[PDB]
Amino acid sequence: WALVADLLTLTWIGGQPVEHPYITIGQLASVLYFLLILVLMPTAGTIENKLLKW
Amino acid sequence: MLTRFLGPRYRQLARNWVPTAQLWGAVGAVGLVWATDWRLILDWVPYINGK
Amino acid sequence: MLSVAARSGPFAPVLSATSRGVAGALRPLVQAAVPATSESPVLDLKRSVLCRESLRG
Amino acid sequence: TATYAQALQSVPETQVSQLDNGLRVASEQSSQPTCTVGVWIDAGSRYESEKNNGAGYFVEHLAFKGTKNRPGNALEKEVESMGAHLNAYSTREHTAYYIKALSKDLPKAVELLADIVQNCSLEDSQIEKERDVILQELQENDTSMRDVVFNYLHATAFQGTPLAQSVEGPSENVRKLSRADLTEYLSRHYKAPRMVLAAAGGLEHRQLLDLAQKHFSGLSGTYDEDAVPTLSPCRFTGSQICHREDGLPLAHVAIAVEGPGWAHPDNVALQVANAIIGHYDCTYGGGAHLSSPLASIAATNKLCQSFQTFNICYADTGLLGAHFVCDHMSIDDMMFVLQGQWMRLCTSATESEVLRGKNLLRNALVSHLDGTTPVCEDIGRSLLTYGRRIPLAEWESRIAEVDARVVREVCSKYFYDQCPAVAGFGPIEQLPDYNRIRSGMFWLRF
Amino acid sequence: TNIRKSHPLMKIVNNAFIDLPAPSNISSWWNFGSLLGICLILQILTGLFLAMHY
Amino acid sequence: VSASSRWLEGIRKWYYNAAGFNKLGLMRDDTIHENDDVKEAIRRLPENLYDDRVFRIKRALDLSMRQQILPKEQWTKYEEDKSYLEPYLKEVIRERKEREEWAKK
Amino acid sequence: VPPHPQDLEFTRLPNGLVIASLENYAPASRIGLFIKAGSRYENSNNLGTSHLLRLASSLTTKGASSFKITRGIEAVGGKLSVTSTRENMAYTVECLRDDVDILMEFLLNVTTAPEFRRWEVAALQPQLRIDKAVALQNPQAHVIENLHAAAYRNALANSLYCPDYRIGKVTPVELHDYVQNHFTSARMALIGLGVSHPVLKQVAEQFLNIRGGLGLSGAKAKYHGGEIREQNGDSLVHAALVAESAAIGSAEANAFSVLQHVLGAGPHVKRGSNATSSLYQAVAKGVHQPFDVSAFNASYSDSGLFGFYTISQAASAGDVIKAAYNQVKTIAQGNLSNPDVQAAKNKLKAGYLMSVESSEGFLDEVGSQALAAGSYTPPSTVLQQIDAVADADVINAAKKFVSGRKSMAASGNLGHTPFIDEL
Amino acid sequence: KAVALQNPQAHVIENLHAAAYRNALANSLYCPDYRIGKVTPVELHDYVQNHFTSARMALIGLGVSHPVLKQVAEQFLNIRGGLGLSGAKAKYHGGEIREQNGDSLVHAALVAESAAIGSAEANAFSVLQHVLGAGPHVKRGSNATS
Amino acid sequence: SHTDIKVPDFSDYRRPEVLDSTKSSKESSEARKGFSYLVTATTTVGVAY
Repeated sequence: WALVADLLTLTWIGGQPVEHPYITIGQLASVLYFLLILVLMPTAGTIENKLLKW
Repeated sequence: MLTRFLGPRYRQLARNWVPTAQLWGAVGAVGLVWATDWRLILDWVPYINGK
Repeated sequence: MLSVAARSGPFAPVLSATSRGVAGALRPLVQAAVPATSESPVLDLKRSVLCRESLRG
Repeated sequence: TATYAQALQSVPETQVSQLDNGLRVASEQSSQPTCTVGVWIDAGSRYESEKNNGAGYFVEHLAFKGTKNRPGNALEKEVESMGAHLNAYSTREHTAYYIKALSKDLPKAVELLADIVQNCSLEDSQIEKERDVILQELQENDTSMRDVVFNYLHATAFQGTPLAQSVEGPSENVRKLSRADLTEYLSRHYKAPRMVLAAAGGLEHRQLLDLAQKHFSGLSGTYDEDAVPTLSPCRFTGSQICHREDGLPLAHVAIAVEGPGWAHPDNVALQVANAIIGHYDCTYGGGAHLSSPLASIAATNKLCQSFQTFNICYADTGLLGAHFVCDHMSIDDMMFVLQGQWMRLCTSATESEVLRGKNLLRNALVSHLDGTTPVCEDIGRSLLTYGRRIPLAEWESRIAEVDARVVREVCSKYFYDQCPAVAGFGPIEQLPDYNRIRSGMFWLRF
Repeated sequence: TNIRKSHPLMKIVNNAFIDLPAPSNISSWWNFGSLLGICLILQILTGLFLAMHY
Repeated sequence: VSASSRWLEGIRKWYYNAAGFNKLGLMRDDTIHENDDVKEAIRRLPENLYDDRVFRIKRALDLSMRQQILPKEQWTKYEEDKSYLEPYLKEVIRERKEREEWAKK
Repeated sequence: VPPHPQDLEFTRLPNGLVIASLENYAPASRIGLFIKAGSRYENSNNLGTSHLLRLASSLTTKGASSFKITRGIEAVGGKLSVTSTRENMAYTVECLRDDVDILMEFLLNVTTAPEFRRWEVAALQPQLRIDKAVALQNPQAHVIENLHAAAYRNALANSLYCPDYRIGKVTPVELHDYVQNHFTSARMALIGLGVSHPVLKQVAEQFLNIRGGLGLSGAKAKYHGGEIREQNGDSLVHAALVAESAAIGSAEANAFSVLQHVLGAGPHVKRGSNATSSLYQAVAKGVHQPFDVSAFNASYSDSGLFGFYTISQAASAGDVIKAAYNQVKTIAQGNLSNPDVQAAKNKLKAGYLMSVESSEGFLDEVGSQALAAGSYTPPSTVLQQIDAVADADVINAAKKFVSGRKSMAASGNLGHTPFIDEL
Repeated sequence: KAVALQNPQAHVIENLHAAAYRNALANSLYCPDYRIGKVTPVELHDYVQNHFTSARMALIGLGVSHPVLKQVAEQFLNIRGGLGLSGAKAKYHGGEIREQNGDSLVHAALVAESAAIGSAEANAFSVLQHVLGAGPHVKRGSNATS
Repeated sequence: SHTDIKVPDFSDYRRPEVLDSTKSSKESSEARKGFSYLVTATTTVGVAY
């Protein structure tokens, strides 16, 4: 849901001019999208296994 | 977990397909070159200088 | 001269890992493929005789 | 303890000798109380013409039925009475007659063998009785799919050559062959420089020699000269012979490429690759875990009842391939897998598997040369085909030299993009079309 | 026997949306496949009529 | 042994309750994703376990259908959770890796 | 000029185990473990257990998985085979001599640490059916299995092959039990070819010290008699007629063995008239066309069956059997020569010598001797033993067969095959 | 055959008879397995021709009239060209047959040659059968008179 | 009796390099394959152009 929410942020940003807050927050959501998929979800998986003794 | 493919046999297998994989790259090189009439590359070839 | 089996007569089955399974004790058949008309399969739901692990150079 | 290597040097050297005749008398002494002695002749069916065909096979049937000194039935009575065993065989290039006997019986054993070899009393009553017998044999031989398929395989592989012919001959020859026909064959063929007196066991080579001179003296002495032909090479064709018969319940298929022949050193490597593919039979313990991918896939998907690789050697040519038995709906799959393995070995034999194949061969060789009979047969055949007797130590040396490169090199020479000789019998509706069997003899990635 | 099962055409239909074994389980999130299908023909159907004039 | 083990154990018992399969009467090994190793191990289960396992899964699918859950009393208590499948799977993996080692030589 | 041979070395460990080794300086090695675990040890609640066992020589063990046993052995080009008879099971292993240690280990594992896993055993049951179908395609096998089921009421009546109703029903626990109570030190012998005595004995003392089975080579075969008939339509009728004879190793046994060669066993010449065969000549006289006849001789730990086996056309069964029987009757009545008993003698002796010419046969003779006699008898003394058979002993053997309760098994179109009653 | 042989009695009585006689009566009511698929139409023709003849036949009628039966008989059942007697002649032999099974229950039958049907000795056997005891007379009884 | 089965004479159809029973087909296999493969090589080259 963080991933969903992060896309909703991306939608919002893309609909806004490339100025003030929007630039850097847009650059944050970006890195995040990739961190969430490329690293955070895979890791959460390994931890959830570990937590089940699997 | 690509460690399953790491051992002596696999290493022999890779060497055995090397000439083939090399020749298959020779085919793709010339193949693109000829098909796009690669100005850059073709100029070096004798007789294919149609300019 | 023990070895009931090779004392020719009773049955001996052999199971193997590499070689083929055998059944091979003593009774006629031998002086029978001579006074001919003894067919036999040609591999009907079957195995293979003479079997393998006998070669040369 | 004695190593494997060492153990090979321990094997007594086969002793060779020649009679002022051409008769090579060779032996291998051991300490056994038993032995095997015999005559290996360079007579086959590859030596016969289209109308002589079945000649040798006919002579075998007469061979033990009476000599001049030992008439009708006495020869048997003598062999049987001393507890000995008298046997005989004929392939397309070789003929043999050998006796298993107590070592002391070596004298009579030889005296008998000679008598059979020279004084064959081909009495008409018998030559006639044998023709109804050999005819019968053909009728039963017809029920052995396997025997039929290799006959078919020869028939097509060697189309138009003498090697195309079967050993027993065609029925018409069996019923028409004359005594003159047989007499001629013997005289043309059973002569000194084309036969070997062999033996193995508890005997001294001197003894053997004494006897060879004693009872085989007087063949090619006042003989040699004119009317002795050589064998012409046989053209291998690469074709297909499909005998369709949906009444049989399993199909037999035999495919092969042309092999080099007896003398070619290449045979060792060929034999190692074969060993890697190996054999299979439905009674084999261990199916899925078998080393050979063919065997394992075969066993796992129940793609057949049996298969076997082979390398049949003839002078200058041969059949190199595999034979298999399977259900009507498995012929395609079986063919695909077999070919896949040849190709794989041609292009990518790994090093580990070549050691297995090598080990298999050392074990087969040594396991096969066990007991007087197999050894005597090896002496006799070897002299006819190598002129020498190849000591185990040398075969090991030859096996040893094979590594992966050799396998994929040597397999490529004979298998890669070559035309097979295919023989099909049974319910072969799904035997792949030749074009497609031929296409499976090379591959597009390579 | 039954036509729906053996007719070379219906077989398809039957094995695609009639007899096809399905989980008793699948929820609303599984409806999107059919809705995507409906969206497709709809875009094709209206889209066509639009092309008869555009 | 002490506070330390209990803490990890209680962190584990917490996730377990949060994972929430026990609410559907399931067991850890029932939720295991079926792959080749897993299929074989399911195959090797003796009659009784295999039967119980199917009924458990059926009970759950049935619940997950009407999106109900089991009464609290009948949830599967951590502790009481039998790793019935584990030993089988471990052996199936242990077998495969042997073939895999053999395939390297 | 070969080196002088070695002598076989033999040792009886105090726990019952026997060890025998010969250092033929062979390039190969043969190791065999012989066990008194044959089919006669099954009882009515566990038939076919030793068949399934015979077929499971490569299921996983402790310290060696199935895959390893297979791959390991084929890697060195070795062989693992198990061979059975109504009395023994014999696990033999072969390979070049540099590899005996790996093969010995595997052997020990198959015979002493089998796991019999439910799922591997279940996967293997169908092999009984395949294995049996392949054997039973030779008419002889059904016959000899019926012969034995008819002759005995016990133990020896069991077949080498699983009853059909048992296929799929033998359990891993039954396999465990069969091994535990039969594969023990006192019922075992370890034969070595191409290995050394200290290595064998070391192996034996380390791994083969297992005891907790049963004791004797017997439940004790009760001889019964009676006959079994299987209608078939095979064109050829197969039949065997037998009586209780002598237990292996006893002196009467060699009389039967010689009687067998007087009457006639296998052929000695490719396609011969079988001139020196009393039976084959005696049937010939009254029967003109396709048939075979042979004296039959099975000898066991505590019993034996002797008689003859005929293959003839459906309509000639009666005549072939009757003539064949009459010819034995003739020897029983005293009409036996001296150069005859002599020829028989020479056929037997030579046959034996030839039987142990190869390794496969030497190791099996040695193995079975060790198991039946607890010793090793050299060829020279076996020859001496045959030599001590007297004409009257052979005549007496013949006499015993004629007057003893019979056992017959026959299969084919039996419409003209006599009953026993009518012999 | 599979449907019949699912009652243990049938295999038993078929073995009983194969064991008791050497002849004719030893044959079973059911085809030997090796013969399934092998009986020929010519064999069926022959069986009917040599067994379905006037002298080996009887025509029984219930609810019909004698003249109709006799008319039918004289018109259609006048066929003769088979064999004669109700016998090849059953030779009694003896001996026994055993089939290992695992059925929990062992089924067994023990018999001797008795009397031919219709002879007076046959009724003695028939009575002996009831002294010893045949089927039950009472639903779930102790079988007191057996 | 399956021994009466001889393959019909094919001389009428054989390439000239393979007319002699006296001689190996090995010698001309290359050339024969050479020929037919050149045919397809050229074809592909044509289709390519």
